[PDB]
Amino acid sequence: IFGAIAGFIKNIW
Repeated sequence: IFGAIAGFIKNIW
């Protein structure tokens, strides 16, 4: 599960 960081970082920002 590597990418949810950019998914939540982009979804949040």
